[PDB]
Amino acid sequence: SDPFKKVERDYHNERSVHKHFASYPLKFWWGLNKFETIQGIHSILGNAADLVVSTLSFIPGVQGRNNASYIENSIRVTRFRGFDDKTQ
Amino acid sequence: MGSVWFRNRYWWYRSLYDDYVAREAKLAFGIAAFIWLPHYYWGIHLNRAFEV
Amino acid sequence: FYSLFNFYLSRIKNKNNYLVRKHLYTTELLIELILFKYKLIILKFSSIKYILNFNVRKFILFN
Amino acid sequence: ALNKRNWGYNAHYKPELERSMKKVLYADPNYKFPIEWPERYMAETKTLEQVMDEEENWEYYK
Amino acid sequence: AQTAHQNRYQGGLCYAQCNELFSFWNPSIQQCWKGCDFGVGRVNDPEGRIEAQQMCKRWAAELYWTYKGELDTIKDLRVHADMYPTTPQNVYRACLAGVRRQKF
Amino acid sequence: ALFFMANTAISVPSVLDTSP
Amino acid sequence: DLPADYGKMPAGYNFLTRGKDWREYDKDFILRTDAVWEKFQLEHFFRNYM
Amino acid sequence: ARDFEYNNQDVNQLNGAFISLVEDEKIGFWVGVGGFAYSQFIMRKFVKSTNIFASVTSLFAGAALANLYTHQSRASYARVAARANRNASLALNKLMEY
Amino acid sequence: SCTTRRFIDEKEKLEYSRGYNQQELEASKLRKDFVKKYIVDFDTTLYKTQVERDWAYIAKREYRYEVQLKSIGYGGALANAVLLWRIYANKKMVFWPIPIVGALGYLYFQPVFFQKSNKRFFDMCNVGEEYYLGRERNKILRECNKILNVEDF
Amino acid sequence: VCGIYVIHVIYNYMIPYYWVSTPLKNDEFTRLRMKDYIASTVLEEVYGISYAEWGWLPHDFAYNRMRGLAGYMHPDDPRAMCTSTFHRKHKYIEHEVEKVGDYHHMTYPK
Amino acid sequence: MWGNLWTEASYQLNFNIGFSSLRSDVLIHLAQWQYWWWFWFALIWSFYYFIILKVARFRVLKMRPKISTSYRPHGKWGDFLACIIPLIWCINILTNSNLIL
Amino acid sequence: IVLTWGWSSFQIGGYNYERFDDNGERRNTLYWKLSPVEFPQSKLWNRPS
Amino acid sequence: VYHLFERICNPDNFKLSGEAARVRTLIAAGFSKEEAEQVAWLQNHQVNGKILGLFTGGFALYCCNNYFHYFERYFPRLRYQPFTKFLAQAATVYFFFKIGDYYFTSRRYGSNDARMNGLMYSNTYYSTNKEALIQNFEPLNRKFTEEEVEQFLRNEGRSQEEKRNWIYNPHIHGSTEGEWKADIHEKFDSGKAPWEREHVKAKILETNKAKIDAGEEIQLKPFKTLNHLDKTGLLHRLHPFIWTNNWTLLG
Amino acid sequence: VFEFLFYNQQHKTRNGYFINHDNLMLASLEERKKLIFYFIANQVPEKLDPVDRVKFNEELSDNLSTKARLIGSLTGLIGLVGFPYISTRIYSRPVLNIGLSLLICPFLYYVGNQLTYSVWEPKFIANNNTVCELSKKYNFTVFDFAQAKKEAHLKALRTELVSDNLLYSPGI
Ligand SMILES: CCCCCCCCCCCCCCCCCC(=O)OC[C@H](COP(=O)([O-])OCC(O)COP(=O)([O-])OC[C@@H](COC(=O)CCCCCCCCCCCCCCCCC)OC(=O)CCCCCCCCCCCCCCCCC)OC(=O)CCCCCCCCCCCCCCCCC
Ligand SMILES: CCCCCCCCCCCCCCCCCC(=O)OC[C@H](COP(=O)([O-])OCC(O)COP(=O)([O-])OC[C@@H](COC(=O)CCCCCCCCCCCCCCCCC)OC(=O)CCCCCCCCCCCCCCCCC)OC(=O)CCCCCCCCCCCCCCCCC
Ligand SMILES: CCCCCCCCCCCCCCCCCC(=O)OC[C@H](COP(=O)([O-])OCC(O)COP(=O)([O-])OC[C@@H](COC(=O)CCCCCCCCCCCCCCCCC)OC(=O)CCCCCCCCCCCCCCCCC)OC(=O)CCCCCCCCCCCCCCCCC
Ligand SMILES: CCCCCCCCCCCCCCCCCC(=O)OC[C@H](COP(=O)([O-])OCC[N+](C)(C)C)OC(=O)CCCCCCCCCCCCCCCCC
Ligand SMILES: CCCCCCCCCCCCCCCCCC(=O)OC[C@H](COP(=O)([O-])OCC[N+](C)(C)C)OC(=O)CCCCCCCCCCCCCCCCC
Ligand SMILES: COC1=C(OC)C(=O)C(C/C=C(\C)CC/C=C(\C)CC/C=C(\C)CC/C=C(/C)CC/C=C(/C)CC/C=C(\C)CC/C=C(\C)CCC=C(C)C)=C(C)C1=O
Ligand SMILES: CCCCCCCCCCCCCCCCCC(=O)OC[C@H](COP(=O)(O)OCCN)OC(=O)CCCCCCCCCCCCCCCCC
Ligand SMILES: CCCCCCCCCCCCCCCCCC(=O)OC[C@H](COP(=O)(O)OCCN)OC(=O)CCCCCCCCCCCCCCCCC
Ligand SMILES: CCCCCCCCCCCCCCCCCC(=O)OC[C@H](COP(=O)(O)OCCN)OC(=O)CCCCCCCCCCCCCCCCC
Repeated sequence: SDPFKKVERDYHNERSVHKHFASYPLKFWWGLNKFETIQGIHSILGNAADLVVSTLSFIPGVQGRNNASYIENSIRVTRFRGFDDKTQ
Repeated sequence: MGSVWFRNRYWWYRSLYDDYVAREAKLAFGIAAFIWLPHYYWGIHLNRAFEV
Repeated sequence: FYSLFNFYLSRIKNKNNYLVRKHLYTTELLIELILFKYKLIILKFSSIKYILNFNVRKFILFN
Repeated sequence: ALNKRNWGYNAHYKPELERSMKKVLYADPNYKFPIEWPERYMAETKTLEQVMDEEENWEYYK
Repeated sequence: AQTAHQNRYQGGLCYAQCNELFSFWNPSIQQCWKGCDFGVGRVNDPEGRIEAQQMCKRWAAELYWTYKGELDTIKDLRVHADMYPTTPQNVYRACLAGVRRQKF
Repeated sequence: ALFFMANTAISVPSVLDTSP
Repeated sequence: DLPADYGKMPAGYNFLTRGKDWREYDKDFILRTDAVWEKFQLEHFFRNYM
Repeated sequence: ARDFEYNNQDVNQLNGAFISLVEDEKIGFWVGVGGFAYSQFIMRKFVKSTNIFASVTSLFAGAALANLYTHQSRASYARVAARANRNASLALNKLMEY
Repeated sequence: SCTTRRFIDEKEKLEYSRGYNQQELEASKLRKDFVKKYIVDFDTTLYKTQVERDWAYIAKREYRYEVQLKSIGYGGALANAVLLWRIYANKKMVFWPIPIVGALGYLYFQPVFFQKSNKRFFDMCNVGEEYYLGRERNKILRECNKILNVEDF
Repeated sequence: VCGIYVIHVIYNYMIPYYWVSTPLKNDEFTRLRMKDYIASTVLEEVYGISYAEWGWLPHDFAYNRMRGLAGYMHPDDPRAMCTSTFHRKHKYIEHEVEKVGDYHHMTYPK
Repeated sequence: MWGNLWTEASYQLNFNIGFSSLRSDVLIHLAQWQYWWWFWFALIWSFYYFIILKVARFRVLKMRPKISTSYRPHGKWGDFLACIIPLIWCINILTNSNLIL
Repeated sequence: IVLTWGWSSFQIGGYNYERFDDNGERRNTLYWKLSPVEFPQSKLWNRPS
Repeated sequence: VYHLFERICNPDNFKLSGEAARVRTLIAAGFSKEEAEQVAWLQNHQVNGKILGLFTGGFALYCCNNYFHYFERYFPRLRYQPFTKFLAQAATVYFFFKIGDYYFTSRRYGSNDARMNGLMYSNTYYSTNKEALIQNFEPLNRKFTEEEVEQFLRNEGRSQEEKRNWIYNPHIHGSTEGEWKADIHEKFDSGKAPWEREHVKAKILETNKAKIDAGEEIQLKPFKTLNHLDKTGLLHRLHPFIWTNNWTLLG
Repeated sequence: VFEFLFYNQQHKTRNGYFINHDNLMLASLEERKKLIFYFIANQVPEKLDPVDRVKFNEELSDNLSTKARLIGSLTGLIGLVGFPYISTRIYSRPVLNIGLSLLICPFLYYVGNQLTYSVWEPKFIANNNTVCELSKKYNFTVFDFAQAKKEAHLKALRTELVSDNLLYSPGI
């Protein structure tokens, strides 16, 4: 493992190739977030998972989302805000 | 290349020399496409030597 | 490794016996593949406008 | 501004060492070079005695 | 040959002004072009103009053998059509004329 | 002429000074 | 802060470094790993050329 | 220590948009669940199709219904946030330019 | 420099025929890893200084000619031998052995040529301590010198 | 083509030769240079430096640049005036001069 | 031989075929131009080889003579078309010569 | 006779000369960087000079 | 239903979309107007090759789809396996895509000549911009100090159109008038950046000692993308195309 | 038929890459500091000391990154279920089965990873003691956030540009 080496900054490591050819056909599905339908599907699935977690939160060590918190609501709501596939 | 660009190929053949060598002229391309590689590579080496 | 193992298992099962009811998921996948092949043939031999008109009429009739 | 170039004029020494005294002397606006750059490439007119007297009477600006 | 442009047309209005100032057979046009190049980006600055004049002095000194004080004691700095770059004074005058003609 | 030499060895760099 | 006369030649200054410590100038220059080879090549070339 | 202060007008507009968007998101999630249930019920009762196809159609119908319900607040918040981000970026660039 | 190149190539051939011990193999592995990381698998044009860019590209081109092209040639020879064998066996033209056998030959012959010429590639990257590439090269050289109990340029 | 070339050669070299045949009291040098400019500045032996890279390699190009600057340093040279400037970089690749006009001497290109 | 500095520039042998020396820039340019002169003859050489082969093979009375019924020539601009190659030769010669001059 | 030998002989000869004779380099020289370069064969001996 | 009608009948839907979308997105991201334009130009140049390759492949398939059927004479696999024909068509499309990508993104180094710069004969502008960006890009690995933050806050009203008239009030500035004037001139009039001050640099080093001990260089100056990106190429001393420009660069 | 297919899109809806000034405007002081620190740590770790980088990376791997990878792997295995999808005793269609698996499994992995992020990232940001303590320690500002945003976008651009030539790239 040794995460320290990865954390270490290096000119060559920073300017080297991080994404190879094999990853593109395996990760091109992430561009579907452009579609409002896909965004809605993902939001519905996330909300359902949050509801399940809240219902099962009675067990120790598991805490569901609290609607009072601003950070949780903001992060859940603005995840797909301003999404643009053209800009890297 | 050459006569094919003209819509009057008979005129193309007549107006230059009134002679027909098209068969050889068009069969020479295949040989010319590879006869030059050794000279080209040796010239690249010689140009690099001159640059050094 | 997984592909080789699964191909071996499928070949062994097919060689041994084939008169066993399969899972609904696999059956539906095969049905969908056959339907997709037929739809490809229909699209190849039919016009997009005709397909769209037929689908719209069928949807209106269903409603 | 893009096409502006020095064209080799007044290309005196540019110190690179941090502690070189030139790096401060040239920064000092009130610094007088031994001779103006245009005159640095022109023939001398004063006699040897006159040049020696001028150099002896020369005083550093500081 | 010693200018900053492959051909005189690449240079701006300063080259045309130099051509007008000097006769077609007078090689002072090259010195005027050198003055134009020196004045590029400096005429519009009070210090830049003085720097361009000093550059002209240095250029004349490097082109021809010269003594100290000759360029300062030049009587007339004006240039006429038939002035040739045969002396440091003439070279300096042509370079100054080019700097003056330089606009930007 | 245009490409009479047919190639230029731009890779060959100016040899770097190595004196101490 | 500077003494306000930085760069002035001290009166009677002599251009002698007989007892100067050169260890303080080590960090001001860089020598490549082949410094000895370069020195020998320089000596050989100078002897055989000059 | 002092820190960059955002425009109060933009802050208030974003607060209103965010409140509306949260309320929408919740109601639209419920509407999407209901639409998925209704689409599944219709498909399994009147439509001759495979279970996988029916479930996919129901999921897409529910997602489309939720998006239709929540588009207004989502679009309003998106435009307001884009304008606010542009203004903040321009101000910070003007401050830090050197 | 043709004489120098011939001498270096012959020295590398003689060393390869001689063989390597544990320390020499460790040093060669370090050199090969450094070369692969900083030259072969890195775009030389992304370096800071023009001088280091040019020298890194010179080292990369020398590595290409002395390793990649040579391995391609040897793998092509092996694949052509296999192609002749299969053509004789089947009494017909076959196209499968060319790509697969050529790739296998290249994979087999790249390590041996890289080991043969590892020191030359490592030395050609000695731009100088004033640059990042030269500093990393010097660090690896110090490590190799410590391993080998000797001093090298 | 030959006739046009010969006509140009005549206009530049033959007819002007007869304009001056005796010492001139006023502007003798000016008139002599006027008649000599048309003949000594013909583009045939002046043009070409603009495309010098066709024959000059980068290092050779820099060496020939410095050589040409030294050769044409003389201010009194209409041929130098009409010649293309040497103060430029090789179009393919430059190894010596990084920027044009950034020198340590107004004459030497380095 | 100026000391250990060998100033001799020509080391040609009894059967030298090239230039006496190649240290001079002029001679280097001439040698490069001469070497690249012969590089631009591939198509012409191949065409002439094919012409010679065909003439030696089929143009004899024994194999395949052809009835030449043409009375008079009708070419008008074939000379212009063919003289492009000597035009290129002249352009290259002028370029190299002027660059050296 | 006509094409392949004429277009490959000189290059083959130069390649072999570089291989087996160091392109006629005179050794005992110092600092190759400062030393002049002994060019490979460049004059076509097979072509009529 | 009113919002749905608005969405359907918005005139922006009929209005053709422009290229300003990338600039607006980059401005929202944080890039300045000029930086946004440069980055948008770079991205558009990178993607134009792929778009053109896709269009070319589609057009080739549309015009010459019968070539796949004709090839069945030599490759009956196409005739007896439609899947093979589909894979061949996809491979042809990808081939056109890759050709376009090579044309518009590959280095394809060429000479810096005004006579042909910008003709796309060589990808010189894109290559130089990419190389400069990748070489000179180094994220600011610091935390903006209190002095830098205060100077940024104080730079609200600064403008180069007219110099501010600085007035010394002893009761709110302290120190002496001359020292205050010198400090103000250094901070604002001189244009010196806050991180270039000696005490600011010393504080940065003291605060980032841990990074220095680890061996990481501290970048005093934040990266300025507009100082390395120039679609026109004037920054990199690339000669503009002669026929589209009325001026020349020395080089 | 546009960028969303061949360009990089997996970094835009994860690791707080979508955080901008709009969230900070409504956030309180502590929430703003936490959000800014999270964005900086995820996008530009260079601003943090090595110890902080290691600690934050460990926490992120424990909570969001590796958890989402595991969930995506589980979904991908669910997709793998039933392999080979179409086959018989005569032919097995290995190429078709491989194509179907390669098309289906990564999509399920993406769905699972996006679900995990959407569910847990807000909770991780809001209720992580390590993130709270580190945000309090560093106390980043809006200027720092803007610089980090620009640097993250430039890093994404550099990553896209570097992979331009994955097959052939001499260099000169
Ligand atoms: C059983 C299966 C098992 C499978 C197992 C294996 C599985 C393996 C894993 C597989 C995983 C797959 C995962 C991904 C799958 C899903 C992907 C996905 O989400 O994709 C769906 C994707 C999701 O859509 P979205 O991006 O979320 O929608 C955005 C919203 O609408 C938001 O839009 P907006 O509001 O911001 O603005 C647009 C506005 C609408 O405002 C407008 O009018 C916009 C007009 C734009 C300009 C149009 C120009 C037309 C002229 C020609 C083109 C000119 C050039 C410029 C074009 C620019 C681009 C438009 O939209 C509305 O508000 C409409 C109301 C919404 C409800 C109605 C929905 C209707 C359908 C959507 C499209 C409607 C278009 C209407 C156009 C106008 C008609 C009068 O849907 C589409 O791509 C659109 C629908 C399909 C279109 C097909 C067209 C085919 C070609 C037709 C050619 C012939 C006609 C050409 C002219 C047009 C007709 C006249
Ligand atoms: C002593 C002995 C040794 C020697 C010692 C040394 C002696 C030194 C002596 C020095 C003497 C100095 C003077 C030398 C010159 C003397 C000349 C003389 O006396 O004879 C007069 C002689 C008389 O003329 P000629 O040479 O007989 O004229 C015949 C033509 O040259 C021939 O052309 P043509 O058009 O008449 O016929 C050919 C044409 C006729 O054929 C046709 O029907 C044209 C067909 C065009 C379309 C092809 C593609 C179709 C595809 C269909 C679909 C397929 C299925 C689907 C597959 C899809 C997927 C694969 O087809 C072609 O081959 C042209 C194809 C185009 C090439 C470029 C294509 C690039 C793209 C690739 C396309 C094809 C491949 C891809 C396929 C698909 C891939 C997806 O030459 C002259 O007139 C004067 C020559 C002066 C020199 C300059 C001339 C410049 C003008 C152009 C001509 C250049 C060539 C000829 C030069 C001469 C030498 C060869
Ligand atoms: C998409 C963007 C759009 C933007 C907006 C545009 C808006 C419209 C504006 C349009 C304005 C017009 C622009 C035109 C530009 C043209 C190119 C240009 O600027 O070149 C100038 C060119 C500068 O090129 P350079 O000197 O080589 O400098 C390097 C370049 O700067 C740069 O070099 P490099 O570093 O890139 O590469 C180095 C080297 C590397 O490359 C090579 O080595 C390549 C070598 C082979 C040549 C290229 C491939 C050829 C393939 C075979 C032919 C085609 C095959 C397919 C078709 C079948 C053909 C049979 O390349 C060269 O050697 C270049 C030599 C020039 C020729 C090759 C250039 C490509 C030609 C493409 C032609 C097809 C496209 C359409 C036509 C052209 C565009 C309108 O200037 C000259 O050379 C002219 C000097 C003239 C001196 C005075 C001459 C006096 C007359 C003496 C002879 C009299 C003869 C009388 C005969 C009478 C007989 C009776
Ligand atoms: C019918 C179409 C007409 C087209 C218009 C052009 C042709 C006009 C009639 C022929 C005369 C052309 C003279 C051009 C040059 C005039 C100026 C001059 O001599 O000096 C410039 C140059 C000399 O330049 P220079 O070196 O003296 O430069 C002067 C400037 N300084 C001193 C600063 C350097 O002339 C030459 O170099 C002449 C070389 C000989 C060949 C000239 C060929 C010209 C082009 C081909 C013409 C073909 C005509 C065919 C007609 C019949 C068929 C249609
Ligand atoms: C229509 C008529 C047109 C005529 C056009 C004019 C033609 C002029 C050229 C004629 C060439 C004739 C052939 C010469 C072959 C010379 C081979 C040689 O020594 O190598 C040179 C070249 C010289 O290269 P090198 O490496 O040996 O030495 C170079 C010189 N040093 C080392 C000093 C730098 O070598 C090769 O080409 C090597 C491969 C040769 C392979 C072919 C060998 C053929 C042997 C002769 C033929 C077979 C014997 C029986 C023939 C029976 C005939 C009936
Ligand atoms: C691309 O390839 C090409 C080239 O590249 C190599 C070219 O260079 C070229 C250019 C080449 C040319 C233009 C041609 C150059 C010339 C060539 C090839 C010919 C050279 C020929 C020779 C050197 C041989 C000379 C011939 C001879 C007969 C010489 C004598 C030899 C022999 C064995 C006979 C000796 C006999 C005697 C001296 C006489 C004794 C007998 C008697 C007196 C008779 C007594 C009588 C009785 C009855 C007894 C071309 C065309 C080319 O295509
Ligand atoms: C993603 C993984 C899952 C598997 C999918 C893999 C996709 C790989 C990449 C794309 C492959 C494209 C090729 C697909 C198979 C072949 C399609 C085809 O038939 O194309 C040829 C066809 C010719 O037309 P034809 O119907 O024969 O008319 C004859 C008239 N006498 O002409 C056509 O019909 C045109 C075909 C165009 C193909 C795309 C070209 C790129 C640009 C597309 C722009 C947008 C087109 C929108 C079309 C909407 C249609 C409703
Ligand atoms: C692939 C199809 C093969 C067809 C063979 C039969 C026809 C022969 C006639 C000539 C055909 C030439 C086809 C050239 C296609 C080039 C495609 C291309 O440019 O692909 C991209 C590739 C590298 O690009 P990449 O790093 O992957 O990423 C994109 C870069 N922005 O770009 C490059 O590699 C850079 C450009 C290289 C161009 C080379 C052209 C000449 C190749 C001659 C090879 C001869 C030997 C081949 C084997 C025997 C064939 C009989
Ligand atoms: C109009 C609708 C369609 C519009 C889009 C058309 C796109 C045409 C280009 C090929 C598309 C292949 C399928 C979709 C892939 C999506 C992801 C993608 O394209 O990834 C990028 C990569 C090519 O990019 P590259 O330029 O090489 O990398 C540069 C990195 N800086 O991608 C690849 O390398 C993947 C393709 C490699 C070549 C494959 C050729 C044969 C086809 C195989 C398809 C996959 C197998 C499907 C099998 C089951 C379904 C039939």
